[PDB]
Amino acid sequence: YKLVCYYTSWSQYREGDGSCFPDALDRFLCTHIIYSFANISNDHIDTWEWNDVTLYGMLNTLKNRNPNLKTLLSVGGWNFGSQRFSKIASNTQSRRTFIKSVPPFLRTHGFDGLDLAWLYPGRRDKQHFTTLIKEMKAEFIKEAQPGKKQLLLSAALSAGKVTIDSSYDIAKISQHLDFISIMTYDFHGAWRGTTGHHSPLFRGQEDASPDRFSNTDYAVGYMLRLGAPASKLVMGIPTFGRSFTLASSETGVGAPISGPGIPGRFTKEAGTLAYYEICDFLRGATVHRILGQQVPYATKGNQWVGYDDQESVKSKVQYLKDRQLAGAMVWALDLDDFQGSFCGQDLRFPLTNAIKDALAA
Amino acid sequence: YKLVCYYTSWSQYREGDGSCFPDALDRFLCTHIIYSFANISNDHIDTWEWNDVTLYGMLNTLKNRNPNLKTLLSVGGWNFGSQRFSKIASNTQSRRTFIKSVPPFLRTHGFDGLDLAWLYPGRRDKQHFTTLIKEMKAEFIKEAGKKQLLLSAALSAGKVTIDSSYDIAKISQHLDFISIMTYDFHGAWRGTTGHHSPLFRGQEDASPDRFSNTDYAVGYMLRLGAPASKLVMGIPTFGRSFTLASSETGVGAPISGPGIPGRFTKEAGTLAYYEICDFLRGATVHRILGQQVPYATKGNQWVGYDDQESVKSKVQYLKDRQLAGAMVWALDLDDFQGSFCGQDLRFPLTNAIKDALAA
Amino acid sequence: YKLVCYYTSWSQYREGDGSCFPDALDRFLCTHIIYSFANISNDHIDTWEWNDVTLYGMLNTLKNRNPNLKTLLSVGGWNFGSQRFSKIASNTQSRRTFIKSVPPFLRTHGFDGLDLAWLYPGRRDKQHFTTLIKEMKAEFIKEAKKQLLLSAALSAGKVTIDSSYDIAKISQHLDFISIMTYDFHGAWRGTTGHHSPLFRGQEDASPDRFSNTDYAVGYMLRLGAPASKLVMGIPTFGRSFTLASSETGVGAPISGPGIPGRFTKEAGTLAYYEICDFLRGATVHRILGQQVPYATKGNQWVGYDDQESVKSKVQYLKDRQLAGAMVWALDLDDFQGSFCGQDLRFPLTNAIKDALAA
Amino acid sequence: YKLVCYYTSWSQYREGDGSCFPDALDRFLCTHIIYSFANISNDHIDTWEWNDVTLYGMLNTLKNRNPNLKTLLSVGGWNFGSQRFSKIASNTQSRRTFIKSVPPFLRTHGFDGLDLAWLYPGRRDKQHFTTLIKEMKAEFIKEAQPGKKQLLLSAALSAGKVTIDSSYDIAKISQHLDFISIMTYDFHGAWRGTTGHHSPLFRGQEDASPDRFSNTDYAVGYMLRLGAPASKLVMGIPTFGRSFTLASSETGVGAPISGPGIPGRFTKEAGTLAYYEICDFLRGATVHRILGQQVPYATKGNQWVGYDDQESVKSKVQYLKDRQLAGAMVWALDLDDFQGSFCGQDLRFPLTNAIKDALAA
Ligand SMILES: *[C@@H]1O[C@H](CO)[C@@H](O[C@@H]2O[C@H](CO)[C@@H](O)[C@H](O)[C@H]2NC(C)=O)[C@H](O)[C@H]1NC(C)=O
Ligand SMILES: *[C@@H]1O[C@H](CO)[C@@H](O[C@@H]2O[C@H](CO)[C@@H](O)[C@H](O)[C@H]2NC(C)=O)[C@H](O)[C@H]1NC(C)=O
Ligand SMILES: *[C@@H]1O[C@H](CO)[C@@H](O[C@@H]2O[C@H](CO)[C@@H](O)[C@H](O)[C@H]2NC(C)=O)[C@H](O)[C@H]1NC(C)=O
Ligand SMILES: *[C@@H]1O[C@H](CO)[C@@H](O[C@@H]2O[C@H](CO)[C@@H](O)[C@H](O)[C@H]2NC(C)=O)[C@H](O)[C@H]1NC(C)=O
Repeated sequence: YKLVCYYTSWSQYREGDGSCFPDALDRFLCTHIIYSFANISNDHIDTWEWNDVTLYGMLNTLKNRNPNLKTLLSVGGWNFGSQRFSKIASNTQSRRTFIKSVPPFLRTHGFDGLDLAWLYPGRRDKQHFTTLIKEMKAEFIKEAQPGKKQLLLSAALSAGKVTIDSSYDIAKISQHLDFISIMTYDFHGAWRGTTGHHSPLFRGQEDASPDRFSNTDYAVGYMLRLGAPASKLVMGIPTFGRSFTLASSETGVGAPISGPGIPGRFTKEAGTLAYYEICDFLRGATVHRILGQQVPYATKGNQWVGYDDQESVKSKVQYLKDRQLAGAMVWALDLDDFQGSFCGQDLRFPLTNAIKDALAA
Repeated sequence: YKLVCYYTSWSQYREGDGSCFPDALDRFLCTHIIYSFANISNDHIDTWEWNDVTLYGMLNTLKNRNPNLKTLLSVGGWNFGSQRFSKIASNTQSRRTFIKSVPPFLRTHGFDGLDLAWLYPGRRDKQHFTTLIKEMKAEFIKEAGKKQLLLSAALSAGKVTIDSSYDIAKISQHLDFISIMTYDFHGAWRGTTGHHSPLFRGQEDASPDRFSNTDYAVGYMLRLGAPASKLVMGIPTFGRSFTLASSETGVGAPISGPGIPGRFTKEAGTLAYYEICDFLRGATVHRILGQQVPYATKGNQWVGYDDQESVKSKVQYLKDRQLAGAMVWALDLDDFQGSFCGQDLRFPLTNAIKDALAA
Repeated sequence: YKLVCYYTSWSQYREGDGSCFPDALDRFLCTHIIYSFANISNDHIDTWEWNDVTLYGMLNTLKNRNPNLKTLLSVGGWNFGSQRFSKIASNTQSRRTFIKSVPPFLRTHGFDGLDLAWLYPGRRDKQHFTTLIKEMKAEFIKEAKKQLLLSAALSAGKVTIDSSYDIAKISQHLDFISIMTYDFHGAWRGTTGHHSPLFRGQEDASPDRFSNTDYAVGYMLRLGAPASKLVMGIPTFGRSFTLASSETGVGAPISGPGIPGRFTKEAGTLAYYEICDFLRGATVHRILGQQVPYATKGNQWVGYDDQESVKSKVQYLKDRQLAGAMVWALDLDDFQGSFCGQDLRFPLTNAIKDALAA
Repeated sequence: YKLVCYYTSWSQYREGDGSCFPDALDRFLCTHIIYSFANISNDHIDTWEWNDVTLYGMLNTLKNRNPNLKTLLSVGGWNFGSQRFSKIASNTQSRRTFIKSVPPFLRTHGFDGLDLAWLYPGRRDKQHFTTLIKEMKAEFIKEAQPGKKQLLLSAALSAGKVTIDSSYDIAKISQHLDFISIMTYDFHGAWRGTTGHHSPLFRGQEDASPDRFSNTDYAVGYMLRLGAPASKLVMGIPTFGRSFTLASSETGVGAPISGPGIPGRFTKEAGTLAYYEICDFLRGATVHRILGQQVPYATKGNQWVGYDDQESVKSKVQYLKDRQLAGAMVWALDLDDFQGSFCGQDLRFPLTNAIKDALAA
């Protein structure tokens, strides 16, 4: 199995113990570490953060003691602009320049491949996305034709049915990608204004959800039916939680909310909490396992958070193994307790290690 | 919460330690114990087993030490005959006679209610079923300075049967409680393994419909108008077994037929919890993701059953839904002797249900 | 069948022939006419427009030639304030004051009932709304001269219904419910879609199965509303968009709301009389599974209702045995009779009236 | 557009004016006529009816005056045995023998192609079905390599979501099939105990529908979403009706029934009526058009029949043209008023002609 883990470069800026640089990562933890994100400027792949070159080096040094470890650079991301990516992919020239720029940039900076993170192509971009992937793969084959280790090509795809139907021609792109990381988290499955877990394994209570597809199981089954080979599908597992501010004494799934949860001390984004911030939150909280969904939520005062713990990530791994998938993808290393100090057991990357352990069991 | 438990009169005939008589039951276990089954001959409610009157007494004796414990007799069952029950229900005369014969027969033998177990009304019987229930409740009402006789019904949890034969919104007005039989589901693809009592659907592309599970049935009855306060969720103490046809042993694996009969229950395809505890020695147990229930497999045998862990999840579910309580099928299929499941505790599953309801 | 029709007071301000006053309304057209909207000040129902009293007068004057015509006053509206209405209804004292204030105000001004238009109660207001309606009806029974009528305009949106209304309870006390089956979010984000389809139609051409008239009516019926108390909303206006490409079908990309109408001046909306003008040189397409039309011309697209579609909607409500139809709104139909090419006033409302009687 | 029409060889046996042989067919009516069904014996495609060779000849004679008309032979059918077809398709040797036997049988008998009508592959047959289709197409390509007109390969597929999910890998088989005829009819079995139209265009009144997928629109949309190109999808339109015996004075959609309708004089099958039988039934009956489903039903006394008429097949064609599908498929020519004498208009094939005209408009 593959254990693909994302490292986000903006996590270096979090205050104090929240600051995460590549040298804080365990070189033997993942099979593939993906650095996010690279920019596309003047149609050439390029760095994003001022010190990306330094951080690329910190990341690639992990391979010194672990030859098996592969690294990839992810281009795009949420702050890129779906519109701007679209412009680059639809223009014959821009697309060629972009593709031509990638292999030298990866060889020059020590990466083993590229991860495409166009988040997300819209209706009107389905064929351009397919074309971009086919051409990018063709370039990697050409670059390596004279005996080199061929560069890997992956893509982070939405797990949302609406986006999959409008933007991806799954059977076609699957033939060219080395693997697909399906982003099975950040689901918007709760009725507007109510609590709901953002990464349930299954739909759960039948009459309590807006739809049948805002869950991991549905998304995975859908992509498999559309033609993604199980051997190329890597299932996303989050290390973060999605939070809400409760509007009443009700605390179950579907309880009324007044908005996103209070921002965490380190991540500072209303509605999200890193696993290490959740560990702090859990002191004084009550944890409840959602019966039909195989995942927990915790609640304390007027706050409620749906997240994943060691027990739930092991269940998600059991699921992906039962389905013979390629492995797990983790978003993200800097959101797991990478310091090993917040979740009272003195062990770094508790969630990611739980996933690694389950894949090996 | 109500903890409604069924006792089956034909369990007495079971070999050795399998034999179960009402005196072997724990008087403080359930809130309601239901005796199954009564017959209908010449349109009058009548005993089924030769020694039925003897068993009725053993059962009600349990009430001497427990003031609160309640008992009911269940008329119908799988061997009664839907064909027969229909004729009795449809026919105006036969219906009045039957109804009339009920209160007396109960009082005499000392029961506190009637449980209708018509399995199951056909499409042409939906109205007859509603009338029978309304009129039966009527006769119970026109009788008190005593305690009013309770009226309950055991209903299919199967969507097709519910749609074709029950007028839920109407019959629920008159029933004191509905016991939904959320087990013995036939949700697996034909010729394959599947759990007969999953709490949820589980993997979406691994079953034909999303209807064959406890959650769907409970939600559908609440959707059809059944008040939560009158709904008691069925939890089985038995497992449903199969004979595997290949090396595959997961959910959905091919089968050649029902599992080998249990040493005591001797019914291919079914195993009492105490027989499962024996089967578990040397077996591999897997908890089904999303369904919240276990299956065990050993050699060419495979069985989907309920254990302390799963009945507790089922109780947690019913309490979150604010249902009336739990129904157990059946006391005689739990480890009532207390000596088969290595703990040396009688009624391990029913007790687990009792403790979870109180939790 | 009831034919409940809204008249909006702000329509008096529209320019030229768009100006609409109660005295422009045909007194035999509707069975009930609701005046929108009244305010609530210092916890007492009160007037909104500076000339409301004069307008109340013109309305009720319609009852002279037609004795069986009823009129109601709607309180609330979109400009009222969901939070405000909440403050009033969730405080025992304010609630009592408001309810007490209602009967006399209605009697004094010639109204036969009150229409509650709290748009809309939030999740924390479901019980409060039920209590407000129950106590308001009790006051009406107590005060009864013909008992005053109490109706309510309810959202047709599943989420709002689930969060805001205890349908079984409030429907026992209301004389009728007008379900607002229009202004649905009938389109995938950033694309065209009809705002008032009768059925869902092509399943992949609309975001969900709830945003249509049929779903909302079946839902309210399932939740306990007696069919005999449910009045189905039919719009006489259209919802428009500005196209972003050469595609013009349902689901085509848009860049924003449609160009405002000359008279209604509201981006994204068009009165039927404005649409009749728009139709000259336009192409009309009947949406197959939705039983309603859209028209397109140049970079504009509008989903609306016409005589054929309002007649299908009436056929549907009659088949469902509903209490009747609600029309929003008289001032948006061609009340002048001059814009649609056949010198006949209220073409749409008259089409509904004819369908109800047929 | 394509107008694919089925001729069933058992219709020759119907009493009197119901007997239909290929020489009663209009050579200019359809673009493709499919003869149903051929057998597979000793693993070789073979005839089924005693006089099939004669009837093949009558059918192909129709191309004499119409060079554009194509004919295909359908193998399988309801009386074949899905398990028998499965044994053939799963065994390597049996499969090869069958595939090898097809081109020579088609050339010898004057057919332009083969229609696969395995009704239906089981859960364990999905991959075997894909392989059968791929190898068959490969044999057709090989047979024509030396410059011949390549033989056509089509498949009649279930429109039932449950069957599609268990039996077909849509994305893959649609790559090798020249066209797919989706059997969008026979959606409301009498087992449900209520009246329901068997071929509605849309779901319609939501609370009157058993589910979301038993309608033409869902099945078409679903196959498109699963990867079948619109240009290879031919939508089935029935010329027959599905009938029921009413159990009460209620006659609308969802009314209680006691079972299938009384058999027609010529088709002699409870629950089905050919369009020419429906025309006789309509005298004295009341026709109701189902608002949200765009199709009619007729009722008279204790009988109720859901069917298609000139107005509804016209709407179905409008629908398929709007979706840019390849065309329409008609089941079946012998069930339309082929004599032209039952529907009081003196014109043959009224329903098939209304479809032809709508496709051309
Ligand atoms: C990523 O690359 C794009 C280049 O396309 C950068 O965007 C430009 O930024 C400059 C400086 O503010 C602007 O003047 C241009 O208008 C931008 N171009 C476009 C087309 O938007 C962007 O700043 C880069 N991001 C980073 C962090 O390097
Ligand atoms: C339940 O009652 C039925 C009917 O009263 C009993 O069935 C009858 O059995 C006798 C034999 O003892 C047959 O001759 C009759 O034909 C049966 N009646 C019919 C027509 O069904 C049945 O035996 C009773 N069950 C018990 C054992 O209590
Ligand atoms: C409806 O009634 C409210 C009173 O609740 C009016 O709002 C008041 O407006 C005045 C000045 O315009 C303010 O000084 C008050 O504070 C407002 N009341 C509050 C606290 O909400 C509103 O203007 C009335 N609407 C109309 C058009 O008459
Ligand atoms: C279609 O071909 C099958 C061959 O498999 C025929 O089935 C055989 O029928 C004979 C009777 O003539 C039986 O003795 C065999 O046992 C059957 N074989 C199998 C494998 O089923 C069938 O008769 C043919 N049908 C027609 C109408 O020609």
